[PDB]
Amino acid sequence: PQITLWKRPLVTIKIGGQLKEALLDTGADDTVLEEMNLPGRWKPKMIGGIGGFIKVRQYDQILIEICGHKAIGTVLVGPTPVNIIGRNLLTQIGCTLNF
Amino acid sequence: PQITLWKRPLVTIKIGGQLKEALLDTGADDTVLEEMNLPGRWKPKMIGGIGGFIKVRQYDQILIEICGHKAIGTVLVGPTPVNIIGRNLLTQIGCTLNF
Ligand SMILES: CC[C@H](C)CN(C[C@@H](O)[C@H](Cc1ccccc1)NC(=O)O[C@H]1CO[C@H]2OCC[C@H]21)S(=O)(=O)c1ccc(N)cc1
Repeated sequence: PQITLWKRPLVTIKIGGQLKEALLDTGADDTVLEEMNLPGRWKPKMIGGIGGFIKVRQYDQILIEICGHKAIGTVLVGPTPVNIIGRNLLTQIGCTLNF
Repeated sequence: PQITLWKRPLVTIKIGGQLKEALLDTGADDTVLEEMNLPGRWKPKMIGGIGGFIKVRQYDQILIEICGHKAIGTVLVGPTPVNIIGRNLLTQIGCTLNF
């Protein structure tokens, strides 16, 4: 679809068999989701945003469907203010900016 | 044009007579620029993201040119690590997400 930006570009995602709402965030290199349980191994990492750095759990090769489009990639889980879909997954679903 | 998301969507902007590089960020509600000495009145504001909040100065009806596309609206100024074009101005240049 074509998404205009007069509202937050929020979409429904499916991860770990659970539905959630997430923000399509072209300013995020990485995808960061709010606290949740995901199966499989994980490793501790740090990520920085506008206000500083947070501790997150890095999950690799995670299946995640974004607005009907499938992706498999890295998902960081931690105390982010909102679920954000970053470029590592936006590229997989063929997402571009157009003006 | 069309911008893919393999790399950060950085473009040249013109503000206050200065050329800068800024991120086209669908995840940012409002434009926030690195510290600069704009004239005029302003109002304090705090904006939150990953890591917490930063204090910024809100200027209204600031003219910005983004890739030859003119816009005018709110520009926040503060200690952001990156210049960020937010939705408040991305709408004014006709920018959409497409996949
Ligand atoms: C609450 C939604 C989202 C987190 C808001 N952010 C925009 C977002 O695009 C930032 C914009 C941003 C980019 C780079 C440094 C700091 C902020 N990106 C970001 O935090 O991404 C992180 C996850 O991937 C990594 O790549 C970038 C940092 C990591 S923000 O910077 O904090 C922001 C909040 C309010 C306004 N008006 C303008 C910007």
